[PDB]
Amino acid sequence: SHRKFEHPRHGSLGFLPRKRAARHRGKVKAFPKDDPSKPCKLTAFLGYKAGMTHIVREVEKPGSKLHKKETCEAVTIVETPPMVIVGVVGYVKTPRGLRCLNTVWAQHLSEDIKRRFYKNWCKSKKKAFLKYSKKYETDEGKKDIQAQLEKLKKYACVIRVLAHTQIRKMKGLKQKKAHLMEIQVNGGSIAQKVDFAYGFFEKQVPVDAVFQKDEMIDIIGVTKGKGYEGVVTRWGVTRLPRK
Amino acid sequence: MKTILSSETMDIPDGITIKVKAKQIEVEGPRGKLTRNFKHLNLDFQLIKKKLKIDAWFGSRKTTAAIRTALSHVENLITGVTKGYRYKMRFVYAHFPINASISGGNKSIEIRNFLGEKKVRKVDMLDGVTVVRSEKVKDELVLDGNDIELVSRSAALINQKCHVKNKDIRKFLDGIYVSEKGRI
Amino acid sequence: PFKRFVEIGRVALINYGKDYGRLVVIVDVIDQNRALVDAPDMVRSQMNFKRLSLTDIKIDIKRIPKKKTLVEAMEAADVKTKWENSSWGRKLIVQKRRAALNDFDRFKLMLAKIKRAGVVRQELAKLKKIAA
Amino acid sequence: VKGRQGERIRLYVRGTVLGYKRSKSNQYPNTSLIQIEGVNTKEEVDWYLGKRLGYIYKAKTKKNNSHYRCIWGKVCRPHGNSGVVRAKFKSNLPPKSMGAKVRVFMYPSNI
Amino acid sequence: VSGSGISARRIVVDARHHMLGRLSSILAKELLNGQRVVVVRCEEICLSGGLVRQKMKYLRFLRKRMNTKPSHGPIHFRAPSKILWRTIRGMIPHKTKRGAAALARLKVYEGVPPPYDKIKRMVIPDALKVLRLQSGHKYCLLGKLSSEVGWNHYDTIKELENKRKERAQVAYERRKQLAKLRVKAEKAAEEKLGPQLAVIEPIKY
Amino acid sequence: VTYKFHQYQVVGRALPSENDEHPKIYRMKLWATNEVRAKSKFWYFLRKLKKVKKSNGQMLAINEIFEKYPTTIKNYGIWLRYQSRTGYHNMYKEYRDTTLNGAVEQMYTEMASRHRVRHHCIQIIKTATIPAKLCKRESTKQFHDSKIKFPLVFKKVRPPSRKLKTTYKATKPNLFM
RNA sequence: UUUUUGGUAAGCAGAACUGGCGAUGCGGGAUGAACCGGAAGCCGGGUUACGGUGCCAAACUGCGCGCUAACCUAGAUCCCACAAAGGGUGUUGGUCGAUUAAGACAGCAGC
RNA sequence: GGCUUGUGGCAGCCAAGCGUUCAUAGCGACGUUGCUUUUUGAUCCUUCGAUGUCGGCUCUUCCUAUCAUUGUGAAGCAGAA
RNA sequence: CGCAUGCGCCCGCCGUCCGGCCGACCCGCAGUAGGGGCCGGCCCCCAAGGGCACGUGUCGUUGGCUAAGUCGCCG
Ligand SMILES: [K+]
Ligand SMILES: [K+]
Ligand SMILES: [K+]
Ligand SMILES: [K+]
Ligand SMILES: [K+]
Ligand SMILES: [K+]
Ligand SMILES: [K+]
Ligand SMILES: [Mg+2]
Ligand SMILES: [Mg+2]
Ligand SMILES: [Mg+2]
Ligand SMILES: [Mg+2]
Ligand SMILES: [Mg+2]
Ligand SMILES: [Mg+2]
Ligand SMILES: [Mg+2]
Ligand SMILES: [Mg+2]
Ligand SMILES: [Mg+2]
Ligand SMILES: [Mg+2]
Ligand SMILES: [Mg+2]
Ligand SMILES: [Mg+2]
Ligand SMILES: [Mg+2]
Ligand SMILES: [Mg+2]
Ligand SMILES: [Mg+2]
Ligand SMILES: [Mg+2]
Ligand SMILES: [Mg+2]
Ligand SMILES: [Mg+2]
Repeated sequence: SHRKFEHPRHGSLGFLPRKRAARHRGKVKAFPKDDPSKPCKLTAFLGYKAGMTHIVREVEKPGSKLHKKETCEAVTIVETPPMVIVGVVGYVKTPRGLRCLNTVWAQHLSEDIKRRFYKNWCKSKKKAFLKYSKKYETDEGKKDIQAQLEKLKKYACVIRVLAHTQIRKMKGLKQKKAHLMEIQVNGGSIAQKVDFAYGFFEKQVPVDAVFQKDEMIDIIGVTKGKGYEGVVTRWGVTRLPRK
Repeated sequence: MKTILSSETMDIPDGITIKVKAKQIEVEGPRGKLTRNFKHLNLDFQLIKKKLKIDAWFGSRKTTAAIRTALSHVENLITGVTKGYRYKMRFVYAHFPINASISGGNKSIEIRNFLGEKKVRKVDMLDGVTVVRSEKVKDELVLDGNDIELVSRSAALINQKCHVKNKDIRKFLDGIYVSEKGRI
Repeated sequence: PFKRFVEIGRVALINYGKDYGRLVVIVDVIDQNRALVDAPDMVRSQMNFKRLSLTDIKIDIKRIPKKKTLVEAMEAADVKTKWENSSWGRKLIVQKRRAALNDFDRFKLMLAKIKRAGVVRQELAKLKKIAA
Repeated sequence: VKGRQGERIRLYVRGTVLGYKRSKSNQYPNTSLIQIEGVNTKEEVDWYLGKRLGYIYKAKTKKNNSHYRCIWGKVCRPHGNSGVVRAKFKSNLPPKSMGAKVRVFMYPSNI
Repeated sequence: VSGSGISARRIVVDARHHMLGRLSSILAKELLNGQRVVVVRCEEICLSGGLVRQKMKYLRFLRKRMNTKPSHGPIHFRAPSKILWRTIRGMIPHKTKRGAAALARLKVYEGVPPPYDKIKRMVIPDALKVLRLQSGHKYCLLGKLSSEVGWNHYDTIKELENKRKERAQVAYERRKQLAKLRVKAEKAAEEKLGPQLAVIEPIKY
Repeated sequence: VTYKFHQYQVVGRALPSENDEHPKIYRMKLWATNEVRAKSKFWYFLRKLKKVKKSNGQMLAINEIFEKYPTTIKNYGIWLRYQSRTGYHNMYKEYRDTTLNGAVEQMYTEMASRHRVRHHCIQIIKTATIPAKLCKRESTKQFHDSKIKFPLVFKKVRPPSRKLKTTYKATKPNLFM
């Protein structure tokens, strides 16, 4: 028989399964639509949540009760030291979606990023990218590197830069293994994107080059963990009678 | 009952360049060029010389109905490139005057103050269609073009953009309506 | 503008059945699907258009003519000669000839083709070096 | 010229093992249905009636210094109207042979 | 349908303007006979009844789902190649080893990806639209239907196909010129080959 | 050569009796697939029209009627009575054929198609060879043209025999009217 | 199946004649004690019954005519797993009557 | 739960009449054709070496014969309702 | 894409030895109430139903030479 009274279901079926995320760093599922007429610019940036505080500002909202009044609102501090570009990757548009064509890395990689490639950095011989870095030292090797870049300019449809954080500069994190991610480049032609990416190899990109003041942004990450939990707390179902 | 042969013919004017190939008719005249795709018709088009002959072999009554439709469409194209088409619309209102703003080289129009509403209604003319406010007549719009379908369809867009709602349309006769279907 | 029409005097090829490969003349039309056909070596009879392939040959006869009148009309227009000399009519003749070749004849044809191909390839090479 | 290595003369035509004589609900492995390449009518089947059939396959072990095995049969009668034939072998063909190929020889010869 | 019965290492089928169901039944029989088949340009397959009817049928298919666990099927593939693959699966005893092996011999692609772009492609007369569908009756392309049910690669295939066709046109011209250069060669060889041409004359078309 | 339906003249009479030593002789022109079925339908009508059953009747003669000129084309009119799902009706049909046997075959095929009338629900009242100028149906008139001319809009593509049938072909059929 | 009583009706209850199931597999009806075919020792060959011959799945995408187009999940085979009254200027046949080259019908024109 | 649908519930056809005038905006007498298994009966086919027998609470999913919300047609719809 | 184990591993060769092929030759696109080829006229189509290929030798005898041509292998 029909339920006696109607209320909306508890919880959202659009966030299933409620499992532990398979990643610790927030993954960008979708990048902003690319507008060729605009200059080349990065679309994402990594930061670290420092804490919260509150601010007071005078609101300017015509027709609002708060117009020319003061409001106190909570804010979050995200420490965003400049990121370092260490590579470029190009994708080709295929009937089976985007396929990674090739990856080109910078000649010099910091120790912090190299730690990301090891499970025990100290015990290892630290051979990562040693042979790769050598071909930057020969004219024939340099030609090959340039040839790979020209290959991206010809076939790539989406260009993303490999960027990592300078996690050493925040001693509070107690971490030396930097975080690496692919950041898409929007604006300009494919050739400009490759030139834009290659020009930043081993250079720093400040957060101001990506975002600015008074603009709306999206924040991606993994929520606080809470372990095994019951339905009342997990889904918000009402408690049963005392007896 | 399939008739063996159903055929109709039309006369092509002297100052018209008509080109037919695989049910793809192209008509060129002093005003411009028009082309229509008739590949969806299972008919036989032929130019005999100038005249245009359309035949249907062993076609049912429905199939033969398209013979006259094809000729009328071709006739409209001939008139479009020779004389053009001019659709006139009249503003109808009781209390609130209807304000029209032509912009974008007569390729767009904005309607304001329809029944006192603050919403602005924007209509963009179709390809080859220009809308101009008439000066001889009070509150009259003139749409001109070569393709009858585009000109007539542009007028329909304006008319349906100004439908009265939540009222007795018998008494609230406000709107923009086509008053003349003529040619330049 | 269609090239071939069903009309009295049209010469048609039987494309299906036992009479395949024979030429007949449409001497009258029964309905949309059937016609009355006659040939010099067969009795006048009806057959469906689904078994007929219209040709480009068309003799000048009246409706349901006599056999003597039909025969002379075909001879006057050289129906048999035109069909066999045409590329379409030669295809049917060649197919029968190829199927009728015995083992020794096929061997001779193989030698002629092999030698023909060798000479032609040499000629092409000269046309490549010279007329690059 | 190709430079191929293989049989220099082919005196047989290939036939596909389609299955066994069967109904919608029963199967009779003692008879096999074979499709002969190039035979498209029941009338054309008359030429192959009585012709010897060979099902050649490879086994894991060596017998007489070879991994090849042969099961002999012959064409018995036509099946249907599209040139399929019914065949019998010295032993019923295994179901594994479905989709495999057999050699239809030109002997014993009536021509 | 008994089967082609031909001996081939592989058969490449161009499915353009083929009726979906009739193509499926013929290919299913070929696969069951042990024939390996590759199908290209599945987006150009034709379905009778028109887009509206076919779209409604697929929407009814989208309704079917295990109420307690939708991930447990049925799976509603949107791409034209997978729709053809699933259509053929319904005409094969795919729950048996014999059926599973038959399906493993089938390959389906949208467009003509390499290396099949340079391989001869055959057609199946019993499934051709020009022979099976009366002119004037409604039909839709499988690629058009797939787009409206959630296939977003239609444009990508369209651009790649245009590029392939233009390259094929260039190659066609090269062969066309080469053929013109070969008719001259045979004429030059005519003088040398007097007896040989006499033997071939009754056999030449 | 071979016809599905054959025309017969069946002649019969009631058995002679003391009151009537020379009973009236009745003849009918009946259509049937063979002689045996023609006789059965003859007694059906005699039983229901002349009250003479086969048990008290006598079969005199049965002869098949053949078309006089099977090589020419004639227009045939057929008056018939048939039973629908709700009653009985009369209709007149015209056909063009070389023999009246073919025209009768067309009539049965048409009645099955356009009216779902089975063979046993049809009674043929009259048949005749109608001259062209006296025909009534337009399906027959349109072919009364000395300059009859039209193309083959629909063609059946197929090899001359199944011997030349192949599942795969390198190119699509090339068709043109 | 048919005849048949009570009951609005029932895969309900109760009789008449025969067959069937029960006690019986086997082929067909997707599936089913009763429907269709048909009853059986263990085998080889041949041919059929009912039912079928696009794939599943043994046998035609066989040779012919017409009808239907379903933007309602068009329709698709005894028992059988449903559909009615009433409607359609959808389309295809037929029957009766009226009008028309002395000029009908539509539109146009001033009967 | 199954068969059945009398009863219960929902729907259609005909048009006497109602509706100031006006059969059909909105209604439909006298009749007549259906649907439904969320009523109750009828039956006794399954379960008596046991399928836990009222309601509420809690919780999800499904139906449409749509109460409100989105887009529209009709009116004896001026506006509002 | 990075890095890849010293008594190991990866490649380029040479032998040893082990678990369905038999010519398994062939890239135009598009239309089908049309599409081409030549000078409005004349031709072609009307299924790969074609074309190509030493296709000829015990999966192939011995010993030479070998114009070009075709084919395989190899930087
Ligand atoms: K409940
Ligand atoms: K919460
Ligand atoms: K509670
Ligand atoms: K009707
Ligand atoms: K009821
Ligand atoms: K109990
Ligand atoms: K050789
Ligand atoms: Mg509820
Ligand atoms: Mg996503
Ligand atoms: Mg914790
Ligand atoms: Mg109101
Ligand atoms: Mg089969
Ligand atoms: Mg009882
Ligand atoms: Mg008992
Ligand atoms: Mg059933
Ligand atoms: Mg037996
Ligand atoms: Mg068929
Ligand atoms: Mg009715
Ligand atoms: Mg009731
Ligand atoms: Mg009532
Ligand atoms: Mg129990
Ligand atoms: Mg219990
Ligand atoms: Mg329980
Ligand atoms: Mg509803
Ligand atoms: Mg009011």
